Amino acid sequence: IETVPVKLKPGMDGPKVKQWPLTEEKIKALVEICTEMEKEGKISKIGPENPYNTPVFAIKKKDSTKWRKLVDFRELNKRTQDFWEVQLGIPHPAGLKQKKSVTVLDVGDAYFSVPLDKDFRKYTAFTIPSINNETPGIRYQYNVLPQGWKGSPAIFQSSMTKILEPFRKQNPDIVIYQYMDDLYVGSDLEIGQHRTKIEELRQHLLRWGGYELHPDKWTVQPIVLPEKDSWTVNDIQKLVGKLNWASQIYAGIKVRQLSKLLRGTKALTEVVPLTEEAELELAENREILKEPVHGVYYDPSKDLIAEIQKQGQGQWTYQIYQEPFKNLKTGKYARMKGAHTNDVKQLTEAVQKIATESIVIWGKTPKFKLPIQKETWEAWWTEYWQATWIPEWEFVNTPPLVKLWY
Amino acid sequence: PISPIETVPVKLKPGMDGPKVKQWPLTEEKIKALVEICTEMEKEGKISKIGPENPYNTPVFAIKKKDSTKWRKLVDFRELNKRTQDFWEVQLGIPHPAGLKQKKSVTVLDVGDAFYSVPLDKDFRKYTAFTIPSINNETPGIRYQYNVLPMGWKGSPAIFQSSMTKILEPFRKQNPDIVIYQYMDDLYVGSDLEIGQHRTKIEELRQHLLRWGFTTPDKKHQKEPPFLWMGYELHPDKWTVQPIVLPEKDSWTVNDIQKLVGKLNWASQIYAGIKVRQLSKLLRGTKALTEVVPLTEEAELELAENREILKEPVHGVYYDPSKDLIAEIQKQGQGQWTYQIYQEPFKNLKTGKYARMKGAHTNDVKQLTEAVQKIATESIVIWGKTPKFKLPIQKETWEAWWTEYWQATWIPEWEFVNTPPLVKLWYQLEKEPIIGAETFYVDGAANRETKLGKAGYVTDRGRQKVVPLTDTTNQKTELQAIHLALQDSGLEVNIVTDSQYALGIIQAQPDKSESELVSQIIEQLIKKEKVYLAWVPAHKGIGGNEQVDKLVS
DNA sequence: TCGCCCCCCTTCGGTGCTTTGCACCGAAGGGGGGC
Ligand SMILES: C=C1[C@H](COP(=O)(O)OP(=O)(O)OP(=O)(O)O)[C@@H](O)C[C@@H]1n1cnc2c(=O)nc(N)[nH]c21
Ligand SMILES: [Mg+2]
Repeated sequence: IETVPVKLKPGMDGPKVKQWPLTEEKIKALVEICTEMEKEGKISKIGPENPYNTPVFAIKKKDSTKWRKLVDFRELNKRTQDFWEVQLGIPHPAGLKQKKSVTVLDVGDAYFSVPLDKDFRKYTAFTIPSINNETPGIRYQYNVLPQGWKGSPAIFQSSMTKILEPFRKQNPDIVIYQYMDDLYVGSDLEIGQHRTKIEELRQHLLRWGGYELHPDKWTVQPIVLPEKDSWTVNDIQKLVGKLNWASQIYAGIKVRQLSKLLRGTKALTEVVPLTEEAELELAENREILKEPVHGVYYDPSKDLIAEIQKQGQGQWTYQIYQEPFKNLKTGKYARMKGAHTNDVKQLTEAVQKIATESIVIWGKTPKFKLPIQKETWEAWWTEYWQATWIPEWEFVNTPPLVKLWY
Repeated sequence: PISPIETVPVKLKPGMDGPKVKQWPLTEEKIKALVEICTEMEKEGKISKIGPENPYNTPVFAIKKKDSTKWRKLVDFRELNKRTQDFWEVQLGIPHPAGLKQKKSVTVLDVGDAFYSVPLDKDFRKYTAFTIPSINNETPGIRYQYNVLPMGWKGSPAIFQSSMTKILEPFRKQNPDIVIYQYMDDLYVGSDLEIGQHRTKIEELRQHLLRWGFTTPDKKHQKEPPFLWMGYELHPDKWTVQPIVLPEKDSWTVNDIQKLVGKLNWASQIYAGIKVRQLSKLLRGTKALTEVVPLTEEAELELAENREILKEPVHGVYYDPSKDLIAEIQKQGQGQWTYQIYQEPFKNLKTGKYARMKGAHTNDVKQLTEAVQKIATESIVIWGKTPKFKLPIQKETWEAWWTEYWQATWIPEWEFVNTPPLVKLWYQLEKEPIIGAETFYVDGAANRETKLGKAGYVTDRGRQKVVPLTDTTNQKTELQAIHLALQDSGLEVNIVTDSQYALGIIQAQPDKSESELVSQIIEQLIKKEKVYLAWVPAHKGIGGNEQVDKLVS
């Protein structure tokens, strides 16, 4: 095999990200996994003269009770050259979101058969920590295409297509889209017979070397307005402040009629009858909120951004956009774990679900704006992560001025 | 000896050359200290003489070692270090005695001349050029280069640690039931073998180290308790910190208080209830390390309380992996928290404190959550798992908090423990307007160019007010407008503002603040009975907000 | 007149917001401790 020469972007150096503390069982899993990978030559032990590092941890899915090593190559990926400039990128198929069942398969092991450019391997270094710092950290670097590095699907592109071609040929109405280490496989087949074809694809790939999503069932949840028999001064201030905000998104939204219903300095609990004009103005605005917004189109050259608001009782609203107030999608995520009492677990799972929808729909994950303290998130989020990819995120503290999305 | 281990290749940063810094004068006692070390170092091959073809140099000096008679040779490689490549440091943290399990037999060993036993990359040695001054005027000094790791070079610690790890790796794999804590060249070796079998394995380990050029002198070979290790004393059933001597001063400087606070933080790992808020306050606004700072009355009280704690003997115990980890937190006031980690009651593994002020406005529930997160992180480091928490907060208080607060938040498995003062929410805002309560439409504005502003209100019952403000901001005037509504209203009040900013602070239910004005608002909110606070967009001319916007102009 | 590591407390300065100050956060100053 001959390696593909890979570079970082001009004027950029490799990642230098610290390893964070790991539990005893995550450390032991990584030691077992890395020891086996080292014997098989997929990784090599290195010293400290390699100045780069990338954090490593481990996840375990509930329906696959074996640990899965997870290297957080997000920084290395941002610094790696683009392969759309070196002509090795993947096209997203428009038909995947049209399927009634989408199964996620982890095909990361296929990368371990292709060696990595000798000059690039130093950028893939990671460090396994030690309980109570009994020893210094143990460092490895990759000799093959690493799981989680964006260069691996690009370099392995020709190989994976030759592997899938017979299956895609035999099942022309099944759509398979590769995103990093995952295959997203959708069909309109009956659910028990969808899983049968997933097993056939599983077996066909082993000839070389998840749970069902339903985009059919993802719905948009728009801006709704309350409906009552009687309305207070406070209700109309809450109503007008909401529509005023929504006039940044929708076209021709009016608050003069309702606004005046509030003239003078009135008590908040005073009941004000709706004038017929205002009532017309209301039902007018309710209709614009009902059917979607004109003139909003996906731009593949721009990043996706996702905002999330905690609404309470396991409910989480979210919006996906590229330019402010031009939401490509608004939705609501609902918890169902059974206990009802962990915000961080619910937000982490909400992040995975929203990012999963972005992969199915657009082919990439959005940069998240998380409504959580950075230190609260970083204390717990790895305990609930189940994806082989990790999206970009940042941390925001935005009080709800209006209960907009609920 | 010099380890026959392979050298680690190192480079200078791209485009950079080597250091060229002259040697400073030194005393004759240090010159003969260095000449004795260097003459013996050259005999053992640690250094080699060089000539004028090598254009580099770097200054050298010497301090004394804790072993009182020995000197330690050091080289001021600050110039070379800046031009040396970066390294990824493999020392990720400091081992703690609370993370040790009880062991039948224990040994502590230290490697002699550790760094000098590891060879340096051959192509790199020319950059370590130095000189011994020898009574500076009499003659030009003799020049050498290092053949081994120098003390003072940026790469020496990591290259040594990496070499020590390789040397120990065969012995570790052959004896998984022998715990070897490896910190630099200090080796803690514990086992559950009988003392004769244990001493056999130590001989084997020491002989393995010697074949790779690492001696273990008898002087630093500890065989019987108490073992001196990482600043602690290891007894069979317990461990203590080595004695902590607090500074004692008639007149305190800034630097004295800095030393004192550092001592107390070190002590807080096993001495419960240490506080440093009032002593650290004395450091604020100071301008020089030698500035005399008079202790406040509160700082004297805090220091006296810490001294009483420090005169009582304490000890930690060792980790039993078959039992639960339990972390208990107590509130101490003014954003200070102390905690104990134990498994059996009244036998602490370690203690600690949390007292950081994060953000301008916060409350006790947030800070308790931060203390929980610090303890969780510390417990993962030391024991590889999260403890069960005992917290002075009612389950109702917490449940109230994480359903009203708009950010995701959580605490792991925890049990209420009634140790006053309890953590509580000091007020809550009604989710609905309050029947029969006055309705205040507040607003404030400031002219950015000038320093002036106004804050005022109008009410449903006909009350109106305006207060001129000087040296203010736009955000301060809005807090002032809320400040006045609370001042002039009864125990129940409805307030409507157009400041998303002010709404954001108050809605988070802060109970403390770096801001004097926000503190006053907090004090007023605590006195109130019911408070509903609402927001409307500005300049859209809505009801009462338009008239209060009218008024402040 | 040095090096590398962890910790806390204070100070400073860069970032981005439908801002004009403000809150957030990483880095660096001081201190403790280890070898
Ligand atoms: C951890 C270290 C090794 C083992 O630390 P050590 O105290 O056991 O010393 P060493 O084995 O050399 O002599 P020994 O034979 O008496 O045991 C020493 O090589 C070097 C290093 N270290 C220690 N303190 C200092 C210091 O202040 N400044 C510097 N640059 N480096 C230092
Ligand atoms: Mg030594």
